[PDB]
Amino acid sequence: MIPGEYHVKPGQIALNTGRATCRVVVENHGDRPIQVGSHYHFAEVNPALKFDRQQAAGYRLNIPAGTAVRFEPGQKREVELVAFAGHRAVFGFRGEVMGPL
Amino acid sequence: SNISRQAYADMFGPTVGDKVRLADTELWIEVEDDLTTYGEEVKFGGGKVIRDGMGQGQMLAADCVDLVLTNALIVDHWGIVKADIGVKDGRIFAIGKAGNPDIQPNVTIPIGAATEVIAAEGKIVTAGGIDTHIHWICPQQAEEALVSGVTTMVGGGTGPAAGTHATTCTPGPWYISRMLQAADSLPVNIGLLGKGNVSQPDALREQVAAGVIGLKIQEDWGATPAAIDCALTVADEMDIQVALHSDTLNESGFVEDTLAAIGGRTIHTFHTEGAGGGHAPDIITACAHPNILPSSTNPTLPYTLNTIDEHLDMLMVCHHLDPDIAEDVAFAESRIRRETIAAEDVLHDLGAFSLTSSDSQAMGRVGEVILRTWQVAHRMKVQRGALAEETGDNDNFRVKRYIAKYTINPALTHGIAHEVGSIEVGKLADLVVWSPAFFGVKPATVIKGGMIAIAPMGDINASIPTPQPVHYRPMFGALGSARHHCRLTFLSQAAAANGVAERLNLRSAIAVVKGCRTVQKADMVHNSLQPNITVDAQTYEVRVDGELITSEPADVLPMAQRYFLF
Amino acid sequence: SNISRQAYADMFGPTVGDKVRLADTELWIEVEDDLTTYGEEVKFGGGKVIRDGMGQGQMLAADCVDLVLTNALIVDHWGIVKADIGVKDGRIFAIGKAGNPDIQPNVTIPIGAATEVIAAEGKIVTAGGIDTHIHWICPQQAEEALVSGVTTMVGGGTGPAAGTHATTCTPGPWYISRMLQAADSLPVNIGLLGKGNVSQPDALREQVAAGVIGLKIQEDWGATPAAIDCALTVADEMDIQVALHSDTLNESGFVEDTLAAIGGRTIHTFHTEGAGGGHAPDIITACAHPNILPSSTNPTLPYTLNTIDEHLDMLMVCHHLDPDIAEDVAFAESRIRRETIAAEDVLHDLGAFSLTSSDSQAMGRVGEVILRTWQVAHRMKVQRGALAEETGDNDNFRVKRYIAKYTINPALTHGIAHEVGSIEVGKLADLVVWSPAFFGVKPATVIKGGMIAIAPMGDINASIPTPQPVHYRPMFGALGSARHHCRLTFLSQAAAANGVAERLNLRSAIAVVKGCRTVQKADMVHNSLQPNITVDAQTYEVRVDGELITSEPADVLPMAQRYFLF
Amino acid sequence: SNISRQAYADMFGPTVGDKVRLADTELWIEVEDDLTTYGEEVKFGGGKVIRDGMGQGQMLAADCVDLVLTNALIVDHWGIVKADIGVKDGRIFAIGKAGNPDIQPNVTIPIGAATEVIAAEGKIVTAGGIDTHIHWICPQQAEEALVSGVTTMVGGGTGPAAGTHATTCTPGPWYISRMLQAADSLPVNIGLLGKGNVSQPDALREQVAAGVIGLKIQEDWGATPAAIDCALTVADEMDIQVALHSDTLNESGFVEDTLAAIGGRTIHTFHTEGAGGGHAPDIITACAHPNILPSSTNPTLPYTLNTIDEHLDMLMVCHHLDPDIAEDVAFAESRIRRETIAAEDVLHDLGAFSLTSSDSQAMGRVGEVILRTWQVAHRMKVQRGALAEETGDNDNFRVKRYIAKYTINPALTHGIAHEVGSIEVGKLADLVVWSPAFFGVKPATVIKGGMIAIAPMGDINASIPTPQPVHYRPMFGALGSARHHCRLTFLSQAAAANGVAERLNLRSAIAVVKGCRTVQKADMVHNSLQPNITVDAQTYEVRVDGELITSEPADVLPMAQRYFLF
Amino acid sequence: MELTPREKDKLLLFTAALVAERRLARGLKLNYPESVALISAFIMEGARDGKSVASLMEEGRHVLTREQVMEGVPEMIPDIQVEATFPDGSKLVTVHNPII
Amino acid sequence: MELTPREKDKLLLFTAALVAERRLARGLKLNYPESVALISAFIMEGARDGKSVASLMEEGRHVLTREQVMEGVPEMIPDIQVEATFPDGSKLVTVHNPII
Ligand code: NI
Ligand code: NI
Ligand code: NI
Ligand code: NI
Ligand code: NI
Ligand code: NI
Repeated sequence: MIPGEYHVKPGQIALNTGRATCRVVVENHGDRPIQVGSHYHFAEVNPALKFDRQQAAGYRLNIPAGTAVRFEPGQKREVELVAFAGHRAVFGFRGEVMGPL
Repeated sequence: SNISRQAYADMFGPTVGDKVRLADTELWIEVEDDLTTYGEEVKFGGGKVIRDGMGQGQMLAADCVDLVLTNALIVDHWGIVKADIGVKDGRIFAIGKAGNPDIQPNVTIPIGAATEVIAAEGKIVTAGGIDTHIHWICPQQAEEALVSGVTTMVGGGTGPAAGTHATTCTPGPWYISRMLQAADSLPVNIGLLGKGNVSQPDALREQVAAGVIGLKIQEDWGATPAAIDCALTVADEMDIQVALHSDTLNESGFVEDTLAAIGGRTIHTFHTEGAGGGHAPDIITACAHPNILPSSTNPTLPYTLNTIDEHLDMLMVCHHLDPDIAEDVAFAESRIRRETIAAEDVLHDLGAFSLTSSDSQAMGRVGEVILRTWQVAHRMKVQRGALAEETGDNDNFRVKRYIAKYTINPALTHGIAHEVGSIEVGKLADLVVWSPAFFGVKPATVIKGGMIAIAPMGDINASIPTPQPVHYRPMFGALGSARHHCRLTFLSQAAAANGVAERLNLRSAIAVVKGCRTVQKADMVHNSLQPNITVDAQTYEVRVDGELITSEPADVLPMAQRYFLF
Repeated sequence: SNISRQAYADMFGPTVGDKVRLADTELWIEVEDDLTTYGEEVKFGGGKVIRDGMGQGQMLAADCVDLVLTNALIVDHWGIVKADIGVKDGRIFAIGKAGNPDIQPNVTIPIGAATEVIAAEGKIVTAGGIDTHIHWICPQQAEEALVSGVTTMVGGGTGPAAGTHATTCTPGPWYISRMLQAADSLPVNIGLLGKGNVSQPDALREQVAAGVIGLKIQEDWGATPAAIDCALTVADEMDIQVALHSDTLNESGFVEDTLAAIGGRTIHTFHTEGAGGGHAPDIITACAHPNILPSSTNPTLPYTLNTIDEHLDMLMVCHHLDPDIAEDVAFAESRIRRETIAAEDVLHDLGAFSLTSSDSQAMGRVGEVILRTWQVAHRMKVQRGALAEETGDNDNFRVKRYIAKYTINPALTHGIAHEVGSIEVGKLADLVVWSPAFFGVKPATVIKGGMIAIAPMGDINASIPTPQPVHYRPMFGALGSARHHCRLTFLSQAAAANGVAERLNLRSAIAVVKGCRTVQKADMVHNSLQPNITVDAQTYEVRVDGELITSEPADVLPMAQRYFLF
Repeated sequence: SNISRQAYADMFGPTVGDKVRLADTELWIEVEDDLTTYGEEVKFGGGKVIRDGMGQGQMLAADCVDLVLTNALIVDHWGIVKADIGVKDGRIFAIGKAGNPDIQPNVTIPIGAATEVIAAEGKIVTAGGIDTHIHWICPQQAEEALVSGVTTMVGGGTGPAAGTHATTCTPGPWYISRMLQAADSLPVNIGLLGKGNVSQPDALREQVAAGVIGLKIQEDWGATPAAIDCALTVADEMDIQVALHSDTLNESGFVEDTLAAIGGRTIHTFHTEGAGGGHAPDIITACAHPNILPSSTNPTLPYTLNTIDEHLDMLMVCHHLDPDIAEDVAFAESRIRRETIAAEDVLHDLGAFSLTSSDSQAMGRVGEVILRTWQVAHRMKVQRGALAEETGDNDNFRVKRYIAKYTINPALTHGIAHEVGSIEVGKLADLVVWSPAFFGVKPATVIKGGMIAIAPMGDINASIPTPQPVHYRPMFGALGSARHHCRLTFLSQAAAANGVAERLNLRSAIAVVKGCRTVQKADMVHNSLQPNITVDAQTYEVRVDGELITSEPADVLPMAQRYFLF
Repeated sequence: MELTPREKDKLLLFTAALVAERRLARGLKLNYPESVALISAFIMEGARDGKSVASLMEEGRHVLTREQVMEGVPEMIPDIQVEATFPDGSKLVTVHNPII
Repeated sequence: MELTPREKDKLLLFTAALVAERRLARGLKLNYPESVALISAFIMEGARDGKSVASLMEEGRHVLTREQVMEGVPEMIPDIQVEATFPDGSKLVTVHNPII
């Protein structure tokens, strides 16, 4: 008996189902670490991260909401992205879109 | 992408199919539905989702909510679901999926720059409780009740005076006016009851026109057929509720005579079991009638080993009885019966009794309405097993039946359900956030009209709000003008029309009661049973359809010694 | 029907001929009269008298009282009688027989649906005390005084500042305005005193026009003949009172010179004995004059074993004196004299000294005015026996003489007796209910303007208000708008006329002072003695008509260690 | 006549040439000037100077001050001088020589009947502190800060909600309005900050028009270049200040990118060292720019043995990070660096960092801003010796440099220096009186707008205010209407124009912010250094002009265990 | 701890009892507040131990005797009442004529 | 003494700990508030003694064991946090899983 205990049923949850995804190789060319969040518009991340920005347009990291991927200096790795939904209007970040798409 | 259900539960709280134990009881609830889109849950913190352009949009204040409770597990009479809650203008805006429509799907609760966030993942959110049997013996009761999770208090009194010690009555225009003015200082919604014991209707109309939302008939002031009739007549006229504490002495007649005087008119019977007052020994038979809205006070909930022992002296002090006067002690003893006390618990489980209340400092504990309601539920599951209406391997229905007792039902009974009583769109945002381990005992946050009014708070000088000592302290929602904007003072339609608020210069938001005469037993959510109940005049045994209704006294109870320092 | 007097006393409290001991003192009071009709007493509770059609009538609110104190034993300057007390519109309606005229005889206080009940059987009820020597060093003093039974506080100050530490002065229009606004937050009636030490009348008129009801002359600001004359001239003009703390140093002249400067004009002499300040060593001779209203501060009341020992350092801290400066210590020592301290007690017993006060946190204890007054009475009975005016075997007259010292006399002296000071019809309902065993020490209930403002209260979550811990907590009469309606802020006639209340937006009820210049020693109730008193310049011995006036120091006192935790 | 300097010091406090140790530190201040005329000093008490015709004149209220602080030793950014302080209409009237011009020479501060006196001989008087990094997590913080000597609090929040736990943001018009109304109940001057994280300018303009005096950019809400630019644009338009907590994750770019986004526009960088948040690991390089006003939060001040150890868990709780999520812990660790923590102390000593703040209950201690600032000064003197600007054998300049950090500089940075920030003529009378032995730790008196708001107070029932227990209790300046008159609620020029005060019915005095966009590093009093600073990306070593900047951690600190019970 | 007002209120009673406990230890005859506090605290601990209301109503009458208190004190305390959390929840314990 | 609000607040914690201390002495299994109070007070005294934050973060995990508290209590206290005045000023002590 543990007060307020959970009885979680076993299994897994499939995240962001039915959405377009794509994988890209990213490399941190900066001398300081860079960490990216789950919903940040990937195409507008720190310029020190070298990758195909054109492909990442309208995409974010396909990871559990609230988590992040960290890139130490010189670190190269392949990440999976998932496309934005809703109105697919990008506002903010580095101010490169500021509108639909 | 995939994630295990356990990791998911740890991150965003439980989802569909997961079960949670309520505090240290044997009651388990199962998430019935989840309104989120897996992968799109909103979370606040460094590097999280709720950030500009991401989980937070570009909309102006008018197009977004003021407050959002993320990943909340709602427990209400209509369901036990996982969802985000949006609050706007101090009221419940929506229950659904929060976020930014610019990049997220299915957003029904828009988050913008004008939105504050309360993280409810792993927490249970319920509506604020409503106690309708308050004796205004002292103002300190308000804070005690608020801390327990009760946000609305209906009752009567003028302070620690003899009349108030025994009855829930605010006698006359002068006292009614003074108490209405004093109400502005308390962090809970308030509605007052006047003294209904009189056979001259004008004496009652004055009180209603002064501001009371109901009239209390108490035997200490004379619960005679003439007084009862007079009060009910005025009630039908002015759309206010009548609360009854019948003639225990059987002086003017027996229970059937009182029922005859009521004549099928809507009435709320206080402490229907009897210990708190009422025709000895069969006032409990009142729950069989369609026009009766029956409630229980909390000392008898639930039936335990020490229950009987503590009652005699409690009774005497409350009603100003003399232990040296034989007739005074005999009448006290006639009110305490193991038989009716045991049956009351079962009647609640069956839905024959629709409300739970305190009877604050007058044979009742103001901070124990919610706590005791859940102890009864626990004891009933332990003794009777699953309810007939229960589906699945959980106690979802029993939970819904019991939560309705101190939320929606009290609101319906007193004509305030249009403002409070449940987590529904348009209602005042009176919400209580609980950690599963402390559910019904000690809340994590108490929100009054959209603002946190009280919550546990650690060292004020600490680097974070969590260091010890952690104890309940009033927040901004309980301060001066902010408080006035986040609380409601209920008035009768007559008082509101006469401009009582402007005359007394009441500063809080005003709400009017309505629908008090049309409510009946059939309207009590999950508690509409009208049993063919009888009480043996000599043995006091309670029977429903000839079957004996009884239960066993608890030796130990959950939500007790594991949580309190004293 | 018949009933034994003992059973009767236990049920309705004592009646004509019965005696009651005041707390643990040797003072006994005897019920002089009973205004009831035996058999028709009103009692509240289950199955009692005050019920519809019975002890409660059918009259509308306008035709009945708001509150009734049943079976109260009144102790006031005019008598010690048993009666019911009726309160209506926050004021004393009547003293007589309560009930329902429909079925009861001799009812003078009608009880109806709009009537609240306070059971006073077995209790003693007195008027709220009035302390006229308050140093507003901190706001907490108000609650301390209220708890002791003092409902009106007159004094001056701006907070813990040097000037206020030593004097009862609220200097100038700005501070006066700020303090008047702050007064709305305190649960006691308040009247302010300005700084009267100046030789320019206009500087004084400004303060009076600003709101003060009196002017304080203190030696620390220069109690010179010129300043005294200036203040008295303005006082005669604006109908306000002057309080004096004379020139201890004899710097500008001796006591006779100060008396000459006063020129027969009405004046209230603070701490007339001398320890608290005044011409050394004969300021006490002031009580011989007709225009002097003499009072005592409480540290010297009564003369005990430890009295002298505690005074030196108390003196120094209060008046900002330096113990290293010889002249500062010499002047402190010249104020402490066993001779005058001993005589003061006797002079009170004889009625030569008419008032008692505190001198809060400036050589006086704010919560001990009432307590110490009764200790003096006790010690005087013990040493001097019965008073010459005493009739019967009781201390009724001595009690009346002493209660007048902190009730009616202070009210008369400051021109507020038309509002408060005694239990008389038309006066504000400031009443204190006491249990005989705790009389003068710890009250059962403190009523401000018709509402209970503070009272001992037990466990807030308890089933009744009596469980421990029981300690004083503020009630509804001390909350926001209710408080404003139940308290009074006294203003000078000039301030009231200039619209000061509207300008400062004061929210409490306003009362104006009047009759300050016409009151004289002969008007002090039971304390109008003008003795032919002298003080020996070398020995400091006090003599009245050549007889030496003295007393013995108490080693132990009642109303002390049996009641307090610390 | 002559008097020894020691006797003089004991009587009127120290004079020109005398030195005083600040609390138990190694910091010594030397009286630079004395504005008195030897022999004409004013002193209050029995037989002292301030008396009618003597040290007190015959002038009307309009021609004299309301309050005078006698013989005060002022410590302010402009000097450490001995003088009398005059206060009139709640504001600083003059700094000079008080008395009566009728008989005394060089009187610049006239004392009359309308003047109250506060004896400051032997005491140090400073301006009230200004904390600009307040998280309104709970209202209790106000009293804690007031007790420490802070009289103005700028920040944001809505109570104990997730958003407020991590950020100083009051999100949107509704919450802004509620908090402005709640502010009237707090005894400190208040200014609010809205949520500046959005890329739509209108969403920001709404908040400013609603009442906020600044906008907070926090990384938890997304500190992206787009959001930063948007906020600065609105700031330049509406004359409000921007506070920044940069992108620690380097997600949107590095420190240089953020600096680029700012584009030379005025901005206040919170916790510039980094631990409290900011580009890892070089946000500290921001102090090199002319448009940056850099401040420090207090947990890292000063560098001690236990500093590093306590930070990890503090960080996690504040920002809602999960210790089980590797990326969450990695990002927490990247913020805690011994290198930058050590350098910060030295940078303050050099004047590169201009302000000190708390970051109340969100990685900061609300009652320790002043205390910790002096501990840094002490540790720096101990390690680095005298400053280059220091003249004479004293620490006068270092003291001036450090006091400016929590007084005038915070005021200049947020555009409120026209109202508060220093002891200068015309400014609001927010003053703190200290006993040298308790300087910076526990004040003797805290004055808000001319009235004592809080101070240590002994036994309320005592014969004097000094007997134990002595603890801080609220005074008249913190009561109802008096409080409203003695405090200020700062509004944006837009809000003031739109009539927000009248609409919300705010009762306190209103003040408007201005000059937020024109202030630059060169304007920071005694703290205008713009060092050529660099941070090694791998080692985190801080260097100024190639020289390594570092310091040693303290094992024991003054103003700690000798003063606190816990 | 998340202490509610009632829990904090009880801490006041506990502390008052500590004062009485130490004075009784010195051999002093207890006064009114000291006696009430001592007996009340005793009952609260009894509840924590799990004793029944019935047991405590009796045991509470044997904490202090007439010879351990000042004159008049027994008569000033016709009864003592206090509530505490028993294994079965909050209950009221009323001790009549506790000092004999 | 010139006690600030925070000092007075800590007095509440100290008193709560005295209650727990005496019950543990009786041999009772401590409940939720009692356990939190006891461990917290221990840490405060440690700070007064001059122990380091690092030392206390470890020592605090050995004040109470699973067998000295009621069932469920260890799980109700994932950590305990308290601040006190160390020789080098106020510091935060966080004890993870204090009861094992
Ligand atoms: Ni009842
Ligand atoms: Ni009731
Ligand atoms: Ni005096
Ligand atoms: Ni005085
Ligand atoms: Ni920050
Ligand atoms: Ni912050």
